Amino acid sequence: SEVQLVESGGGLVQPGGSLRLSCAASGFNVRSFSIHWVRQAPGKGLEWVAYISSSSGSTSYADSVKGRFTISADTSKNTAYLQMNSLRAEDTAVYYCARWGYWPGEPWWKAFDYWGQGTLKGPSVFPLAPSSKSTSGGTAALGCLVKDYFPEPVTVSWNSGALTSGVHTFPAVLQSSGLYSLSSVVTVPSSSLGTQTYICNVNHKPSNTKVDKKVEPKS
Amino acid sequence: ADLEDNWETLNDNLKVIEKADNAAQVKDALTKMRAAALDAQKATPPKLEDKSPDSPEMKDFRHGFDILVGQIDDALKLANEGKVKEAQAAAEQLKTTRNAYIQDWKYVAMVIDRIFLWMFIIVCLLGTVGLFLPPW
Amino acid sequence: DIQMTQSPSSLSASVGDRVTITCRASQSVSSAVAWYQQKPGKAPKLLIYSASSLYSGVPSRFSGSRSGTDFTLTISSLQPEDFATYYCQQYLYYSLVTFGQGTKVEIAAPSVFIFPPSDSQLKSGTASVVCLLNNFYPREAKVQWKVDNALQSGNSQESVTEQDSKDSTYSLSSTLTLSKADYEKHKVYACEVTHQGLSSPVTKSFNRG
Repeated sequence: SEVQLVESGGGLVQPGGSLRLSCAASGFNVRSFSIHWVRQAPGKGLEWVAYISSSSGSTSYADSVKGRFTISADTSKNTAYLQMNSLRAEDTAVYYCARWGYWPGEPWWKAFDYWGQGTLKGPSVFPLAPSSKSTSGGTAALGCLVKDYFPEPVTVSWNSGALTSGVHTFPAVLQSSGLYSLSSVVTVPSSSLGTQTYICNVNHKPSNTKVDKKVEPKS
Repeated sequence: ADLEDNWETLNDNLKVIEKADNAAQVKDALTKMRAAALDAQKATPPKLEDKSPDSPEMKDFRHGFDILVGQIDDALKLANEGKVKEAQAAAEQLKTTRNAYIQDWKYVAMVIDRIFLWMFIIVCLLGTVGLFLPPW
Repeated sequence: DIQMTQSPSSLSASVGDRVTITCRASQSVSSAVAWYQQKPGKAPKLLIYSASSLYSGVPSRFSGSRSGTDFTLTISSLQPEDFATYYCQQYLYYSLVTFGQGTKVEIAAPSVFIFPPSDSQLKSGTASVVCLLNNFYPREAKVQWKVDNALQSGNSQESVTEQDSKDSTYSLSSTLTLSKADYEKHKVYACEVTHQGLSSPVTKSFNRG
């Protein structure tokens, strides 16, 4: 009953290369709807890429991506295919596919509103242990450090999504070697350190690396 | 806004796209032509002032500007292509669609009526003074 | 093009309070402004379409207003579930769609902790020590690394996050990266914090081994 749009194909382009993005539109048609593609460069606002009008096949590229981008679509299984040639690291962005209705009518005035889940050397993650001089029944800090990954960023989770209370992840700061690194910390009551184990789970998707690392207090 | 204030932008932007040089000179005047067209579509013409929103002519006003933005919509995606010819050659029907919504004789026979009453009352008052005044 | 001037880029205001967000277009757009709530990282959602009308499924404490060139999103009762990077956006024609730059509203001494490097990091040849400052406001602080009563320069980095979902505060990580020879030639590692809300610059230390 709902209109849904699923964004996939995210990964690494080899430097200079090309990649094709896929948007699968479940629940509704594509032949009476223009489908747009919009990215978000991180730490910023918003910045539109390109569109395709699937009523006539026609597409409009921005002045960033003219000469370099080519969109088509399949109207059978409701899919959009966007062609990216000779990219850059300012394309390293959150990519969403989008819906728009046609003139005339109230669904022309219905704007972009169905926004998807977004697409974006391997890292080393090291554990960060609380001290032995923590107070009895108080507050202790722990965490994990991710470093040395091409490209930015990593995604950090805790206990496979079971912990959302008291988390603090950080934006990564570039080192001298061209590499990225951040840390992720959890504040906790100190009385549950000897009963419940705490595992950081770090994903880096162009290097295809999944890593789980447990943290314990020092002795 | 106002209807005829939008035609104060829609008239002078319609005649510039016809023989213009580059593709942005089509595209800048088409952004003036589209954005004044939707604001006039919200308005009310003055000869149909006293009616309902769901009157049969007022829908026929309000779908009659869907044709004009739809005949803006022909020369929009050709103006991305850089065609100096195909923009202005497809935009020759705009002057026909200004003719179909011209929506004025019954008001203008008050205006020519009222100025003669302030013309003949000058002559009828000063004509009698133009007779009788040297004997008195 | 038709640029879109946001005002402000970010703001900081209370719980429940009335908050105004204005935007001025750079030429004439008829009625096509859409306003967007942008949460930290999830799917964006539409608040206002056609510059004053509520979306079918948005709370009616928010509203919009057009007045010529002025386009204004008004927030009457700004709840704690409502903070974002907000957006005016035009939708005149499909190829000339521009956004806003965003409007970022978010809804006590900060605890300090130290974090030594592990032995698997020390086998690789790098020594990364972390000083962590949690739950402080405002953004200014002085974090200084002290290695056997000596001051360092240029070989540490800092990382400062956004203001929070509950209480608009900050958290900071100061990472000092050294070699294994510079870790083994010295013994005492301390980080000191000077802050306005804290009465004394606190030093937290450990020893090697």
